[PDB]
Amino acid sequence: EAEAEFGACGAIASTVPNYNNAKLPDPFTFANGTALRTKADWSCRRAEISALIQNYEAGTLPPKPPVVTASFSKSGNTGTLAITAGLSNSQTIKFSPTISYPSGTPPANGWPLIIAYEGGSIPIPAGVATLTYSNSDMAQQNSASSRGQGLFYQLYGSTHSASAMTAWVWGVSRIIDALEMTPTAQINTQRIGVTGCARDGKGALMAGAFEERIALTIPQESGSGGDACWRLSKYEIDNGNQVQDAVEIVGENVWFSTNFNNYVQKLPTVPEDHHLLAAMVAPRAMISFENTDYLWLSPMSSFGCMTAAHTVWQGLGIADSHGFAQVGGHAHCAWPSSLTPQLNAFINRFLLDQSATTNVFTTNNQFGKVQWNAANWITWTTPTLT
Ligand SMILES: *[C@@H]1O[C@H](CO)[C@@H](O)[C@H](O)[C@H]1NC(C)=O
Repeated sequence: EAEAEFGACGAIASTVPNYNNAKLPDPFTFANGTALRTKADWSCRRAEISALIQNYEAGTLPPKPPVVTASFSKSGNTGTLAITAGLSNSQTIKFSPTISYPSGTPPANGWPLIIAYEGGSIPIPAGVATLTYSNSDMAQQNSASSRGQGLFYQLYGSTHSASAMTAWVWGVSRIIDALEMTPTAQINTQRIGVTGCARDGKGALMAGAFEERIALTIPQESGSGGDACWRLSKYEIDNGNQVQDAVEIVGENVWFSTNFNNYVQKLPTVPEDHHLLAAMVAPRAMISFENTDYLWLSPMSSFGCMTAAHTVWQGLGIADSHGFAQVGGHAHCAWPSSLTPQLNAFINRFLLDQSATTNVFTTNNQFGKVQWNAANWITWTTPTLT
């Protein structure tokens, strides 16, 4: 409705005041009760999900500011991309991520690139450039004490509602803006991925969800607030698994907006969960990786959440663009070589243009004191969007 005022997607909802659902919110019904039927409908539903997530847990994601400039220099195989961002009131900030390049002549369209939060914790293949993004400089994340601290808040104000992770997304968007105006950086901006581990894996999922120029999203052991769902983690903690949950996470750090504090004890009233956050990546590609050795990561919750998110890619006819691999037997953020073929399949297909198959959806089912029962959490039947 109201397309004449708001555009093709109408008056998408940012709140659902009467919502109360203990199970996972239905991806395929808009807030107004209209069922999704076409692939085009997904674009609008994703925009509504973005608004809902910003309202309930992420805070406001600002658009591109009026000033974004960049200069580039290189020494050896390391480039420095010096970025300036500024508002209409003259306020500016600056940040200078670095890029590690493969040696020699690049492909005709430039190097594919992975934006790695704090360097990431995945092995990046030799033909892919790595941009090291200091997300912690953009928004600090030491503890609750970090609220409103970081470069983002030196531009927008320390009381701006963006969570630290939303501020990090904004920084990624400025990085891509900078790359698109800097041909001497020799990056194929159509082949950009994002990755991070642990808290930075929560961040990488947010970046891929909200920044549609990211071709491949790779969250690694992101846990609660990442590829786990709030509702499923509450079920886990109530049944004796020592998981991180919504109640604890908002007191531990600043990864979510202060408004989320009003909902952490009332999760059924939140008209989204992280299966919808992950689904915002669709129709682009994502594979996330989890580790069952650490109950803190909420293992069942990640498998259930990603199974629910997967229905969106299934409904869009592109199930193999979304992967999930969950194993045990290795230290947190150590990369197990057993998962390298799955990681490389996604990188090879979606960043390197190879004909790799990407059907990866596996778990060991080692969930501790709970089990995953899909019928207890997923109530919708996946439509074939036209
Ligand atoms: C329901 O909301 C969606 C998203 O704003 C919109 O595309 C759709 O047209 C709405 N339905 C009606 C009947 O207006």
